[PDB]
Amino acid sequence: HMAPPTLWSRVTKFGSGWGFWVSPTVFITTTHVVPTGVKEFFGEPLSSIAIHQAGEFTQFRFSKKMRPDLTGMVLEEGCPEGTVCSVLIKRDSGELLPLAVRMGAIASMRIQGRLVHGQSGMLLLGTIPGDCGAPYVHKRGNDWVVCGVHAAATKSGNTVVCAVQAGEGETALE
Ligand SMILES: *[C@@H](O)[C@H](C[C@@H]1CCNC1=O)NC(=O)[C@H](CC1CCCCC1)NC(=O)OCc1ccccc1
Repeated sequence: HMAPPTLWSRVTKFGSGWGFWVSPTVFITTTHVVPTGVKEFFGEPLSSIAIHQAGEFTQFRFSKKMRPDLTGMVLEEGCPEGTVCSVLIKRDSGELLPLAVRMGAIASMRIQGRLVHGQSGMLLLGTIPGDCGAPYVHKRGNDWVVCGVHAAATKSGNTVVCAVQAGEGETALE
């Protein structure tokens, strides 16, 4: 499955990485790429934004329609073990680099000193500094679903981790 142009258009440069428009008002990204010391995002004052940060997963809900061209799409907390996702990496040059990843366990994992709630996966030509916040997506029927934002990798690059929304349940390690 190949992500269409509109789906790529949701991937937006942000801070030291990227984020993703889930709907006209909802933007998700990885916490550590979010700028600090600012009074606004995309021109909107912070007090006009509902900012939800759960570990390395950050969601913004803006008061005004920022991307009224977009339909809403489904955001889920990770995906079932074994699902092949696409990480929609945009590079600073403009290059698109969709990476196929077979997803693994949802867990709270220690990464660079902190506990991160996320899902690991095996890359199936990898991720680099600057790529964080890129969405992990997969196709369900005719529609695409987003389930995480890029957060980390191993030094070899073969394992990647996306941050996912907070939530415990019987398919995640706890
Ligand atoms: C996005 O900011 C990067 C993406 C990484 C860089 C290397 N390959 C990738 O996919 N993410 C990070 O650098 C991680 C940042 C941490 C994540 C947990 C919360 C605090 C910030 N760090 C990480 O991936 O470290 C592992 C590592 C990989 C390669 C070389 C050194 C360290």
